[PDB]
Amino acid sequence: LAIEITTNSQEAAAKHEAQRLEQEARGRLERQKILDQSEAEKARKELLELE
Amino acid sequence: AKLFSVPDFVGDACKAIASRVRGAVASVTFDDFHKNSARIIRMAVFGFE
Repeated sequence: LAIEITTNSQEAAAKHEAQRLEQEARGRLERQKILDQSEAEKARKELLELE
Repeated sequence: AKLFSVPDFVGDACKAIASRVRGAVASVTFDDFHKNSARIIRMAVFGFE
């Protein structure tokens, strides 16, 4: 049970890590996404003018 | 003649080192030992400065 606790301790703080890295992804992605849509809107305006 | 003081000079020494480690490791948790065994022993044997 003493190695049990360390074995799950590895588990936990590994899953905490992949979760933190998970954040990084969606946190960055959600933002690259926004900066893309805005770039699209910089064009869409011109298009919407011709339209 | 002091050299030939302890009659089992090797026996004297292991006896003493085994004990020092044996005692210092009992204090320590396994995982904690396994990661630091180098320093854990290395200290247990010598009077840390």
